[PDB]
Amino acid sequence: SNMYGFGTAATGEGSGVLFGNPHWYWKGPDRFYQAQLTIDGEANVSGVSFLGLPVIQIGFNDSVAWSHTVSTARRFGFFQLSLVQGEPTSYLRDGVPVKMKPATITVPSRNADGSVSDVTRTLYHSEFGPLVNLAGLNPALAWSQGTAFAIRDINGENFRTLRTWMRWNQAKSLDEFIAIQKEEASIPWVNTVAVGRGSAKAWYADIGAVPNVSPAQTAACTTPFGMAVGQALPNVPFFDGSRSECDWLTDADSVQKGAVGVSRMPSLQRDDYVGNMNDSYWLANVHAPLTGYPAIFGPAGTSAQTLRTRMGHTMALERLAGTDGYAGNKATSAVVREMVLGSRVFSAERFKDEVLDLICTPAQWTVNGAAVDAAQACAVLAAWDNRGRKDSRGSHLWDEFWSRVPTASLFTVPFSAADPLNTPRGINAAAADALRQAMATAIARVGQSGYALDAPRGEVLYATRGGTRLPLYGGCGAMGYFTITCSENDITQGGYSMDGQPNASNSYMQVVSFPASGVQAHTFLTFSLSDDPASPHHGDYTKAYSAGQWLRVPFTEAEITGNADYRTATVKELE
Amino acid sequence: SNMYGFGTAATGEGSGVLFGNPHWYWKGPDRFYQAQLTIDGEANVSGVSFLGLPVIQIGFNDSVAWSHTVSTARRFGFFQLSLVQGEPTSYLRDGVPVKMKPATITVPSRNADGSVSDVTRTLYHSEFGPLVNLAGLNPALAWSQGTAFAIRDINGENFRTLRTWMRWNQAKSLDEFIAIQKEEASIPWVNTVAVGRGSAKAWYADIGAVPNVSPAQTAACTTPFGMAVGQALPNVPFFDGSRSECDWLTDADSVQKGAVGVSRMPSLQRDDYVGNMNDSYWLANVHAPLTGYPAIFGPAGTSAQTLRTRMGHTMALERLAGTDGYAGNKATSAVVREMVLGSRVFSAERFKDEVLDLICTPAQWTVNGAAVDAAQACAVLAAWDNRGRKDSRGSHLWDEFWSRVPTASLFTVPFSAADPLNTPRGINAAAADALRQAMATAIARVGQSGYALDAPRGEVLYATRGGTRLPLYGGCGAMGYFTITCSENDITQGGYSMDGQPNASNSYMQVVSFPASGVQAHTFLTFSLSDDPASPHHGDYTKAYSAGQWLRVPFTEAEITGNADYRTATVKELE
Amino acid sequence: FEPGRTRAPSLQVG
Amino acid sequence: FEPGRTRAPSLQVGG
Amino acid sequence: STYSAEIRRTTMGVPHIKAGNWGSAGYGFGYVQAQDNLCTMADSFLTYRGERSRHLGGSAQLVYNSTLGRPRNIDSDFFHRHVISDEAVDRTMAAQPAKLLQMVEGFAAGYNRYVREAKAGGSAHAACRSEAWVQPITARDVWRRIYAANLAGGYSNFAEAIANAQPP
Amino acid sequence: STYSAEIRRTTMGVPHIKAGNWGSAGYGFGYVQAQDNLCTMADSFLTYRGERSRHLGGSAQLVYNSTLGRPRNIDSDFFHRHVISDEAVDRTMAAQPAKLLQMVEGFAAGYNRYVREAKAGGSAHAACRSEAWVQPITARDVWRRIYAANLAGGYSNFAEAIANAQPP
Ligand SMILES: O=C(O)Cc1ccccc1
Ligand SMILES: O=C(O)Cc1ccccc1
Repeated sequence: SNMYGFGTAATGEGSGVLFGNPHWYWKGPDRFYQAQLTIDGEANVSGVSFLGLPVIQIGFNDSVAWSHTVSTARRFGFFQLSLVQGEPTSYLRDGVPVKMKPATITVPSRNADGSVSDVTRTLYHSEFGPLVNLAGLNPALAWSQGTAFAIRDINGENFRTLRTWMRWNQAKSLDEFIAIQKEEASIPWVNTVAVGRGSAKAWYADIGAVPNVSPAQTAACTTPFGMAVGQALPNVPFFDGSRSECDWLTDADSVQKGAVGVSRMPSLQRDDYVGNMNDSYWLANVHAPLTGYPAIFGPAGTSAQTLRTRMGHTMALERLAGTDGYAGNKATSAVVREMVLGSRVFSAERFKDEVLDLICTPAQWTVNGAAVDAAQACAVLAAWDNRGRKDSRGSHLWDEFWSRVPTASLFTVPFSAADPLNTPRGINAAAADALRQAMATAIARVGQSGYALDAPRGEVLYATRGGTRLPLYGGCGAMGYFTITCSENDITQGGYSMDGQPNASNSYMQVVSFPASGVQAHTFLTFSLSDDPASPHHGDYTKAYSAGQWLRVPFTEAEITGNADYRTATVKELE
Repeated sequence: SNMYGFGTAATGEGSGVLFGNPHWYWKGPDRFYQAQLTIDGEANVSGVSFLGLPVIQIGFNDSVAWSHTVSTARRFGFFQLSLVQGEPTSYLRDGVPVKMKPATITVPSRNADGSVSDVTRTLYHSEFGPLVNLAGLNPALAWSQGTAFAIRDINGENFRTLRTWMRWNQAKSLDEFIAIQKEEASIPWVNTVAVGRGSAKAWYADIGAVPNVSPAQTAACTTPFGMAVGQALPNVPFFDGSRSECDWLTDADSVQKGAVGVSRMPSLQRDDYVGNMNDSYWLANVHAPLTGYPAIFGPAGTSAQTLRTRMGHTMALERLAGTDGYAGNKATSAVVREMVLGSRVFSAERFKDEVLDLICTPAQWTVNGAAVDAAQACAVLAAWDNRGRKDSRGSHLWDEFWSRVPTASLFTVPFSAADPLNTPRGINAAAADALRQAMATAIARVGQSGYALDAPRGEVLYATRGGTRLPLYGGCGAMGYFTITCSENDITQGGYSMDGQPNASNSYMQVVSFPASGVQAHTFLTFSLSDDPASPHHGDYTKAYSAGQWLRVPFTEAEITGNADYRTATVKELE
Repeated sequence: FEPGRTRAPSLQVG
Repeated sequence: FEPGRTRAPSLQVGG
Repeated sequence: STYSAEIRRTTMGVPHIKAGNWGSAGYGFGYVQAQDNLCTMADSFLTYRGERSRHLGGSAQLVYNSTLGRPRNIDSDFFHRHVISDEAVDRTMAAQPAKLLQMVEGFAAGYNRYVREAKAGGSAHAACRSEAWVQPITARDVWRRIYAANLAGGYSNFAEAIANAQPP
Repeated sequence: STYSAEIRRTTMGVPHIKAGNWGSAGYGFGYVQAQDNLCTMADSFLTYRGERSRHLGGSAQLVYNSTLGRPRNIDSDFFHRHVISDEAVDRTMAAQPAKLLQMVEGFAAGYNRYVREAKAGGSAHAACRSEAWVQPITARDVWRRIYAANLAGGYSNFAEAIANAQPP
């Protein structure tokens, strides 16, 4: 997921601009559903909910617009239980035995022959949360006579989340939005960015529900099992549940027991921009990095950022620098609408020429002892515009190549926290053999798919509606796309079809601003509103997305009633 | 898989006719490859091997033709081990400690990021065979301080299988073929049927390598876990490996230790026919049922046969009664070639009229509280020819329906061993609601697929080659097809495409006879010889199969050199 | 031992 | 404990 | 005392629900979501109630990917019944403001209204409209789904592992 | 001595190998099988040798369905190394007639000849011809594949279970 909040200095208008771009499911019940709710004297809000949720989770009203991205902050931990021996369904706490609480559950299950069998299991809870089978994580982690494991999710006891989005749906300013976020400290697993009418600064926060452990606890309470799997579960507290001093802590300003207090969770307001593309809070704005917050929120300088994070902040900086090829140097709603679909590929922009210089002369190779003719791959890539637009040619060769390049010792300029957008970089001449291996395989895979090496991307990457393959643009985060359209289909099985259950991709998108006349929002719901192939709303929006045609979504009563497709009907029944 | 051997009472000629029809993989290294090997003075054999095998496994020579189908006889068992105190990698044999044999194995493994690292495990053998983790079968079955489990496959010690096929490749008569089968007792997990030049009798056997346990041992040696899991592992001996009295037994005429002796394995010779379609040896010929062989071979008179077995014996009887619509009443090569592709559907032949009479008047239903209009489904199915030929209309609606009908309480006339082709039968009027639910689902699924209820089967079931969808015929065993073309693709994902990794389907087919002038064989290799889409032999045989045009495969030197496509070349090198 | 935790394997070769 | 027996689960929600 | 919602649809079918109170707003919103996505939603309420296996078989995977991933139905059903117990639902609902309790009651009623219409006839949701698992739901079932969304960062990732925790 | 085989191909590409001895028949048969199916075969030799993970990742599944089913590469590798050990290969080979050992040596040599040809050039097997896992094999490797086919009714069905059997 990506989001930006541009402040008034960045937009040059009297209002900021909010860009919401969750990358999310195209099918299933967690997919988004776009709607407006107008509740007399109470709320008037528009945006999306997951199917089955009743309040708007990403959206806007007349006063504030906001979005979310999944946060790096861990939200769960494990507790290693020391068992009362001979009684493996009890565990010790400071030397006193505690019974696990059993639940005998019967599930009816339909058989091949039509009959129904009951399936019965007794499952358990500890004071921390449910027991969990960790033998799959490592066989040494079985529930034995001596040891079991429980998982605690901070959100299992957080009953505040829906109420928080409800209050945001109602909020009449960004100040109020901020106050609600702080009062509730409930946001369960995402960052938030918001822009408000009449506010100069955009808001970023990872203020929500987060386990609270101290560095001294992590050192004292992590069990030897915990240390041995800690690298598989980075920042997840894996603690000795037999010791009460290893319970999650509570701060004087914690809203929930065991959770991080409000003043120790990261946020930032900026006149220019904030953004997030799923790395930690560190670079909400690259000019003003955030540091010093609890380790569980993720690294703030020890780790290189993803290619998508590098691409997303590069796009913001180049817009405000006026060096991205769009007119002017302000992040206006109109320019943001274009920039976020522009499908630049960071890995190609930064590394393609160096890779081609290093491996394309000569263009006939010996790879694993076999003759490989790379002349067409080299020429097609040299000519390619480094974008995944519908008409871009050879972009899918780059996808098959870059995704296969080994990363160890690939770069000669290592990550530097002083420049996390431009490092690491510098393709290592010593990688030449490995890069040719990766390119030979790419060439072979594109060959097997039946597409030409220089096929336009919209023939490779598409969504079928009504029997017609609508051409798409964008790509996968691993290549350094910001515009995400990321198929789970192997290219050799009919190309990058978006028709199955694709990887997290562009879903609900909104660009929202607050001109003097009233909030204005431009939206997409890329997969369309309805899952029913017979509905006119199964493919209409997707046809618009393929065309790059943002929908101006009506908001005021006059806009709704004046809409060219307006229909109304009233549903009523006795409560 | 299916096979028939017709003897001379059925052919009315001086030799029998063999039909081999393994249903098997269309991709992968177990798939068949058709070839002839002529080794001067030693062998001249034609047929198929799995890729990577060097002798013919199913085929013919100038004197005998044979085929195989997977046998119901279990080929393995488990041994539950009683572990030596304090040494969970030792087990007790009649109270004496025996150490398991360790192997510490290191496998190099490529990572996410393209680096390679070592993975090391120490794994174990017992005197029975390798240790096996049975926790996935049921959690109580874990390797604990007191108990472990080993698996014994009698083929683990059977080094005779390849040489038995080699000897069969060289055999000069059906008599010799039989003697080889009995002398080697090595066939590892298949039935065998064969026919010979100049022999009146066709041969059926399940004579090969099979674990040898007595009823007394099954009663006394099966441990409590063995009892508890036995229903998931029918007829698999699950024995106490701490007692030497539970070791598999050796008969006086056992070729291999722990295997069933030659005279206690089923075989049958008939002048009319033998056949098998994957049920046990019982009904190799319906007029002369075989009984009294070891339990491990499977049921002989107490289990209903599958619909495909009922269909395959029905086809043989009706050929010999002259009541199936083909010419005369003999199973000659020419008639057998047409009969085995005829794509009759047993479930529809036997039950479609009873179903439609029960559910189709009225054809406006209430199904789970919902109005359902079944009038077009009823009318399409009534008009349908009960076949899965390329032009058959509605056959896919039948597949989507029958595969969903609850078989518990479906039939009112149970299985009778005295009428095994025609029982169970009698659609139960109490199943009407359940049948309407299945039909409503089937209508919904065909609706989601894009095909009309009355689409010709050739548009739904197809193999694509060179961009063209070649229409196919046949279907899945579950509906009582004999002619198997059984896609793993859901109909709603583009129909019954055969282009992925279909379920076991028609693959190498041979119809082999021995007229005076020499053996004659007509064949298919349905998916074509080569897995490379560039090859002219990736799709040529598939186009012939779609057309039903059997290949007359040349076999004599004059036939090979006289073939319209003949090319030759020599490959030679040192050593 | 609980039958509500048995997972039958595949046993038909092919 | 054998580190190489470890199989990490998928911790990124939506990922 | 009646739910009443005015449903206005514009380009791309986006619904703009207008109502005089929260329960009625829930009523219109549950109705439009079901009208457009009944097959996905009806399948989902089997998930959250732990009733997939009854209808679809225990060894089949979830139909749709989501924050739960696609475990086997039997394990998903154990996970939801154990973690989203009636006790968890009681505690969740006991913490809520009356307006949201009313909204969710209305949402279940709106969804149910649409199920009645789809069972009665129509060319819509032909893929599932006659299935047994297209059925009315309760406000508790919607709280099940709401609580489920909370757990994406933690419990949801260990659904099978929680369903299979057993002492030796 | 020299392997020498005559390859005659007829309609549908069916090859009829003619040779004066068993080693030479194996040479011609290994050659034509590779010539038509190199990609499936080269992938399969990784399976029987326990070398899939090195090239394709331990966590990826087998590419093709077969009697082995599609376990993860790492588990398959361990299964094949443990069960189709060098001893099992030694014992298998010690039990064979000279003519069959000669045939299987010819077969390896004929497969390897085709590997040399694919590495040098040509429009065939574009999908895999330049990959590292296309590589010569030995007679012992062919014996591993031959023994693997014997195991379909027993050990093949429990490959992951055998690979993961470990004391507590
Ligand atoms: O935040 C995301 O990246 C995905 C998501 C965002 C907000 C709410 C649900 C899902
Ligand atoms: O026999 C079968 O049904 C399948 C099969 C594959 C290979 C050899 C013999 C049989």
